[PDB]
Amino acid sequence: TNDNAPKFERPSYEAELSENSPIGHSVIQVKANDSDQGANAEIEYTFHQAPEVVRRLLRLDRNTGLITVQGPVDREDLSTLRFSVLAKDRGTNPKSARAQVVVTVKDMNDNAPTIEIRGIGDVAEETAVALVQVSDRDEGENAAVTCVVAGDVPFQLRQASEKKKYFLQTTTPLDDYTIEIVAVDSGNPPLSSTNSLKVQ
Ligand SMILES: [Ca+2]
Ligand SMILES: [Ca+2]
Ligand SMILES: [Ca+2]
Ligand SMILES: [Ca+2]
Repeated sequence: TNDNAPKFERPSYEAELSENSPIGHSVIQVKANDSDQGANAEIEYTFHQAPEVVRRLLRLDRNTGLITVQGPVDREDLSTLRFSVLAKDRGTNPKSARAQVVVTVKDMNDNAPTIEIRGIGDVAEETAVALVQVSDRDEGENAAVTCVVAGDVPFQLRQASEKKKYFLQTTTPLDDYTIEIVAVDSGNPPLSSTNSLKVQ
């Protein structure tokens, strides 16, 4: 008869996993142990109680305790996957044991900075003429954006001090102009977008 509980090799498991990992990719391996012999020591791993998301993104091998990728991890959609692995042997009285598991989703530079523009209408030098707002959905460096007017044109950007906002203003006056704004991450590889604009 079934004398022992299964026992995880660790009460709790931490893990890092970069978003957009390929399907099939190994995430982590869990192991439990039964001092017993026979079926009374034959462990199945299962997480039927795990959140829909976890079950949607991850596959847990019933026999080995290998968690591998089966869906699209988006750090931008969900940044941490926390759940619990159940291990029970095959006694007819099947003694169980439970280990909790945390996967922190690592950021990838998968998001090009976005730049939204609205106008304000001799004209004075240093005069604000548009509102430019810039935002990158990524994290840290991958969202450290650099924004500049492409060309040689008598306009430049100036920050509304410390979603980043900027005044597109005047560098000298006169008395009509197309103006291209350029945005670039400080992540590797960096991504980039532009937005044209006709002064009004
Ligand atoms: Ca047992
Ligand atoms: Ca993403
Ligand atoms: Ca990202
Ligand atoms: Ca980015």
